[PDB]
Amino acid sequence: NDCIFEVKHEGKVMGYACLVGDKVMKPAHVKGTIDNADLAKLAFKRSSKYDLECAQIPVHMKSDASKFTHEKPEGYYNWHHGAVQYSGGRFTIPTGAGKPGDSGRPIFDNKGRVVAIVLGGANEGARTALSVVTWNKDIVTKITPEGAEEW
Amino acid sequence: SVASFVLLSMVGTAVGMCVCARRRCITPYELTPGATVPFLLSLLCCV
Amino acid sequence: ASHTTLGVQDISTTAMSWVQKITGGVGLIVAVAALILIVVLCVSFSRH
Repeated sequence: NDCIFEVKHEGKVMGYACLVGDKVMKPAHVKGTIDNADLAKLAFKRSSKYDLECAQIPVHMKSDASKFTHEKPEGYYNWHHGAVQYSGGRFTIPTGAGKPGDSGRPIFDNKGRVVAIVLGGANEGARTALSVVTWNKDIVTKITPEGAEEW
Repeated sequence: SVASFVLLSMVGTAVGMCVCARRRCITPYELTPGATVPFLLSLLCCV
Repeated sequence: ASHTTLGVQDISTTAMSWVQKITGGVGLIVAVAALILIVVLCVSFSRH
């Protein structure tokens, strides 16, 4: 509700930026500027290996940060538009849920802890597979299924 | 005069390449939330 | 004169000795730098 922000370019909404841990994250392929005045002035570092950008969170905004975790046991998880299924190392969404322009939304655990950031997905008849940015102890990885297209 | 210029160019290239390697070695650790850089790299390599 | 002229390759033994040392020291510094780049670039590529 408070931890997500809108990104606008020429009056159009292209994506969202999420405030997790002690950093501010945004997918790198999304154009535009950040709505909040204070965050707009920070300097970012880019890396085209992972399509990500990050920076350090200013002090007086620290109360709004979400929590995070790194364990991913099998089960059910939630996001804005319903439930998501994790089994076999992939994220499953019933087809038709999600349309382009909805990138940058977090995926939450059962207790509300953030586990992944979604950018795009692949097309299949009954169920769809996603491309996400996840992490582990002290590294970052990118999982991409065959034939995925950017949202 | 010509030989002196060339030798100054070659030493310059050695410094430039070391700079490039430092960036790619440390970049992943700056994007993971809650991560701490290991001591050896933090001080000695890709410093 | 009763002898021929000199060419570019005819220099003293001591002068040639100093040329080898200065050129070799520079070449070593470049090679070590190139070795560092290859290992870091290779390990980065396979890790992903």
